[PDB]
Amino acid sequence: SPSGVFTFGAN
Amino acid sequence: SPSGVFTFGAN
Amino acid sequence: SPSGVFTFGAN
Amino acid sequence: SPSGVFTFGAN
Amino acid sequence: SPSGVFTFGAN
Amino acid sequence: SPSGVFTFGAN
Amino acid sequence: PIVQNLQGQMVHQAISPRTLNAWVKVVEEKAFSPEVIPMFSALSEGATPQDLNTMLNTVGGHQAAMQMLKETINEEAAEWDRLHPVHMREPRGSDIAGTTSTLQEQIGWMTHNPPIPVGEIYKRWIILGLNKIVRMYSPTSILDIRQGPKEPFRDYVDRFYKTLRAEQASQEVKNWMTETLLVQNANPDCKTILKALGPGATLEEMMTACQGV
Amino acid sequence: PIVQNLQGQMVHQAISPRTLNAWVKVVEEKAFSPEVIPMFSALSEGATPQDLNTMLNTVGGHQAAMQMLKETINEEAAEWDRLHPVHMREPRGSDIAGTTSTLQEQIGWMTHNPPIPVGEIYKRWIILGLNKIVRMYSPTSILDIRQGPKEPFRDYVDRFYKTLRAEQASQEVKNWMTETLLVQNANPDCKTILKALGPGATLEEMMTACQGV
Amino acid sequence: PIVQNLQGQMVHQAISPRTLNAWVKVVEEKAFSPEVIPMFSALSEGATPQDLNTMLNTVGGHQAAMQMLKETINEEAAEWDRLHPVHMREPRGSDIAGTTSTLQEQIGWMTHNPPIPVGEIYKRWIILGLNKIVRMYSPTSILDIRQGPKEPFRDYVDRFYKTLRAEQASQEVKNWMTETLLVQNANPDCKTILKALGPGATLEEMMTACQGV
Amino acid sequence: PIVQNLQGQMVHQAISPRTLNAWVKVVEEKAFSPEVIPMFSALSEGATPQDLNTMLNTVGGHQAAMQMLKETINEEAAEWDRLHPVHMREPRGSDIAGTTSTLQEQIGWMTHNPPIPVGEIYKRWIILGLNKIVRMYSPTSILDIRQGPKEPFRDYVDRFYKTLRAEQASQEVKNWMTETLLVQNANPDCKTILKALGPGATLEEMMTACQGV
Amino acid sequence: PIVQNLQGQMVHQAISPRTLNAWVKVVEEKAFSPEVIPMFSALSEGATPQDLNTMLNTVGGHQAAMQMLKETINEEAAEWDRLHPVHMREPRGSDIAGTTSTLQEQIGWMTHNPPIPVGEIYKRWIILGLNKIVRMYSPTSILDIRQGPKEPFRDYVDRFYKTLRAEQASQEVKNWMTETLLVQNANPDCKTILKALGPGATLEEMMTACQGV
Amino acid sequence: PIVQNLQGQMVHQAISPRTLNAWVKVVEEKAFSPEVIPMFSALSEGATPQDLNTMLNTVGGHQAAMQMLKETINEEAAEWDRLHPVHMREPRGSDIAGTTSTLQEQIGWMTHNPPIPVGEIYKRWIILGLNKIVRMYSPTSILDIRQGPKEPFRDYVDRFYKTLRAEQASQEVKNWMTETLLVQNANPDCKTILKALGPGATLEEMMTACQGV
Repeated sequence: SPSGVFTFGAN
Repeated sequence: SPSGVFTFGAN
Repeated sequence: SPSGVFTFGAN
Repeated sequence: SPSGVFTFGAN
Repeated sequence: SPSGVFTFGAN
Repeated sequence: SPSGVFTFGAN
Repeated sequence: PIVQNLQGQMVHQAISPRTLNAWVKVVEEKAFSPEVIPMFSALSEGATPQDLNTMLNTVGGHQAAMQMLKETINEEAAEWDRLHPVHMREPRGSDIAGTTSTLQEQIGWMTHNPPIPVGEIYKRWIILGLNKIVRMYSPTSILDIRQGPKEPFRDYVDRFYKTLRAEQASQEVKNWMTETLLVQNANPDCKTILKALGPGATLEEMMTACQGV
Repeated sequence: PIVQNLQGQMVHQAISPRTLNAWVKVVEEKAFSPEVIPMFSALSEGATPQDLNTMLNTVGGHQAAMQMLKETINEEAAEWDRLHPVHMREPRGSDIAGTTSTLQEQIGWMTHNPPIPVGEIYKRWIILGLNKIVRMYSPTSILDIRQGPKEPFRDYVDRFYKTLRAEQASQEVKNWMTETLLVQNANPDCKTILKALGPGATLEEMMTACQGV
Repeated sequence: PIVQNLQGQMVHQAISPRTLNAWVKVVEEKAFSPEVIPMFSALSEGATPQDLNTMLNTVGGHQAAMQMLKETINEEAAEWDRLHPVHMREPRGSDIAGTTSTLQEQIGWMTHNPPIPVGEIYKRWIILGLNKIVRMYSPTSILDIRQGPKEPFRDYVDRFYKTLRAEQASQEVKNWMTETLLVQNANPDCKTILKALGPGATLEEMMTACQGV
Repeated sequence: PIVQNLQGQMVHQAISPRTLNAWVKVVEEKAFSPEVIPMFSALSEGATPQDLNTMLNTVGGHQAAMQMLKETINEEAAEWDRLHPVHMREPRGSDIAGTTSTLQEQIGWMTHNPPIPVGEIYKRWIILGLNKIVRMYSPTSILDIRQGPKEPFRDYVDRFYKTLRAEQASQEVKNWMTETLLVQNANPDCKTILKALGPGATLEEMMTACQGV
Repeated sequence: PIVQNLQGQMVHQAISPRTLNAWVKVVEEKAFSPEVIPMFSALSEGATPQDLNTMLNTVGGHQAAMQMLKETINEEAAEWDRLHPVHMREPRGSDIAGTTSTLQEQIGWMTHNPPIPVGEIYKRWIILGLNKIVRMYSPTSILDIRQGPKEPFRDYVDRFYKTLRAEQASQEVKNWMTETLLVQNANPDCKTILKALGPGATLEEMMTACQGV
Repeated sequence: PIVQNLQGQMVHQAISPRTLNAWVKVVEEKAFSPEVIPMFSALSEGATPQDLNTMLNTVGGHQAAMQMLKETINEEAAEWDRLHPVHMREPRGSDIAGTTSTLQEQIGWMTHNPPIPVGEIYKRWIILGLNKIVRMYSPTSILDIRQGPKEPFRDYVDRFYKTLRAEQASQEVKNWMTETLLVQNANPDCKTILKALGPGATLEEMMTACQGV
């Protein structure tokens, strides 16, 4: 599964 | 006299 | 002097 | 009758 | 020095 | 390191 | 509008700049298409006569229509003065129209117990004048709305019911028109399809049957 | 909407000019694409029947669709009058539709204990009429949605599920359609790829497998 | 505007950026068409003299008109100083114009008991100067408004009443003008139709009779 | 969202028309570029499942992506029903998704003590489905991102890290990719410059060294 | 701005994004036309020195003008430090300019009893620097404003008074200029008309007399 | 931001959709021109680390710059962890950056007594990374800014001080640059005029002297 797109912070 | 333009509700 | 432009109400 | 267009939730 | 641009009121 | 872009105030 | 102050007094809230700009855009662009009257009525919810006058005065174009509106408001005010002989004081028709009443009198009446709702009374006279204007600005008789040889029946129905809305006949006459003219003025293919449904057909049935023509 | 006054009374809040302009734009531009109904439902959160009528009356175009909506609302009101025989007073179907009820009665019902939620009941009848309109304004049968010889499978899937959303068959029929037609109507390359996945494949698996075709 | 603080003090609320931008757009685009004055009056509801000065100072164009406005405000202030000899202190004309008064003095007067409404007094002097500007910026005499050989009578009526609104003669003179010139300056077809209605005809009757010409 | 009423009750606040229009614009224009997910997460702060469903239902395009999102939400709801066997009542996965729960139940859970944050749980399932959609809608493999013979290294780095963000590999794999591919896929001039910095170089050092190439 | 908290504390309110965007648009588009200074003064009502600095820092263009503004603010701060020798603490010129003061000190001074209004003092120094910039950015001397052979006297008056506003001479000099140059620099027809009115003529009289030329 | 609830609790206020859209527009259009940093700082007044992360995550373009920003934030967080050894709990650098802290912890710190202002600490690390990005995205050295043979000295000064702002040398170096390069890089006419003023000339004196060249 993908790790997500939130470069900054806690996802 | 005209009946008015209110298709819906109480005119 | 001009009467003003208020067609409706109390000018 | 149609089922409605609400893909998500309770329609 | 310039007087300022406020045509109306107290500058 | 750069001094920052705040021309006015306390940076 | 009217708002209760933190001191408990009945207080005016000015009609906002964005509400005025919305009204001005509506009258300028839609040029007394019938949806102008519901939009007026929505933009003037809880309006005092001063707020209603502000809306009407801010219209820059259509000054012939605004003169017909003024004439309607004047004959409605005169009819009020006839129906309500003079003895908070009771408002005259010119007070309801906001010509001889202050904003403070208007709020005094609109918040009385029971309220005398001079904003709603005046808004009725305005809407009653806009009705006449919308009827006059209707570009076509309903008798002139006929379907083109290759026009979709849905576009013809849209034209027909928009004209029927602007012409604003009585409901019995609108019933006769939608029963009789809508079929009669359809093009020969649609007219053939529609007669086969019989006289009881709903508009959704008619539009479904003609949807492929 | 309804708001509690600082005096503790149940009070009307007018639907804002920007909310009305948003609705008018939505109906004018999107022309009963299915997302019109969720957008209606979102713009009319907590709406009284007067607010709902304001939204419907402010629509200037599509007057054939608005007549089909009125006809639906009338048969839903008649069905309510059938299911709820007449004995705060109980609302009739015309009261729920806001034709024979005042705004003050509407707020009286919507804030009763227990509430009689005439705004939500009427909004159900409106959405139920918009369902019929969205189904009728659907430009294609799902059987007509076929993939072009060089069309991306993602664009075909978008067309297929947008049509499936507008046609709004029952979920068992939508299941059969997405199982059967979506494969059957794919172009020969995609149709070959998709059959190799077997009948259990998810849409994400199908779209992944066809992503390079 | 003025607002009551949570501490109960009378407090200034600044005229919002969107209200200023609306005013600036109005003056820039509409160039003293008569609807500028109702729009000014609506955008300056409850304005202090400082707020009114902010509106007038933010106008960048039309500096000849703004100088005529300043000259009018100065002669109105001088007339106030004449009519109200000097003995909260009483405001001089320069205090009402907000040139020699602080915002705190302005709020002190506007919230006194009874209030001295220096914002409304000054707004009268502004509107009275805008009247002169709107009359001067009127592009045509009412005597110059004549109907074209193929011009719709409704477009001629719009031109006539927009000119009559800008020229802003007394109501008796406007009555004579609408009775006499509006018929006299109609094109020969409309002029023939209109004379047949007799002198008592309303504008709606005139516009109806000429609607097909 | 949820708001405390003046009566102290936990009360729904509807997601505003401008917030919905912002979301609709974002999904329509940005077409599952990775910044769609942070923008979704920002526009849905404090959202109930009904608010989240309103956002997802108002999307008119991309109906294949919305079906993949629905499928993800359904398998996440099924996984919740697996991990949380059934005994305020405890919410099932369909209650968290807002399909079998009322708004009043949703607010009841979200304001319980301790709260059961069904809006945040559901928003996790939505974001987890959008992750899959953003990965699938990525137009290129990171292996396909190569620098043009005259392309600025900054534009290549922008393309590389935008692709790396959409492909959303694990951080160890992103580390290997930025260490290895970013140098390997640079054009021969930049590739020569970058190898001279050694393996420890930061991106700012790399971009500085290549800034003149 | 400053706001009273519900706990009764003096609290900062941030200058809104729309107010900043309005200021940025104003400086970018109007390029130190004189109406920039009233617009600055209106957008910065109740501003702390931090808010004023935020407005000045957000200007991206015109960096030579912003350096002249900084130089003016520095010499005004130095003049304050000269006029107010050092002994809540008393603010130095750098504290009023918000370079050596925290936002909490600024609010402490602005809400003291009596207040030390460091926001208004600093706003005076800013406006005093913008005066110099507006004078320098004036494209023409008032002596260069001459009427074209076929130019309307109203357009010449607009040019003349816009230049006179930017050049911002003392009022006695503006009086001499409007008495002498405005006639002298009119074209020969207007110059002939204007001399016939005599030296006492108002601008409205002059513009009326020349209105047909 | 943070807001006090009506129950007296410290409560999150979400960064508004219009504030996010303003930030996204700013970064997309202005592409790390120096005014991006004041605009960031203004749009993030009172922001929690979650709000700051929301702003940074919503940027879709410039992903190389956002990676340099992330690298800066990581080395600032590591430096905090170095300067503040571990023993409300004390925040680590990853807590201040909002990666290992909940929103509730962030509000707990930001409203502690004394507050630990993790939003302002993190905003310093962000601005400190944007400084590096603005310096790198500067298209020219200050040594490259030279006046064209017919370029207005004001346009050259604008270019010079915009470059000087982006390059952001120390103030002693900016002093040397504005003393030496600004004269040295002027075209031969302006360079001749400027040397005649002597070394003490202010920028307003220089721009005045060159205003006719």
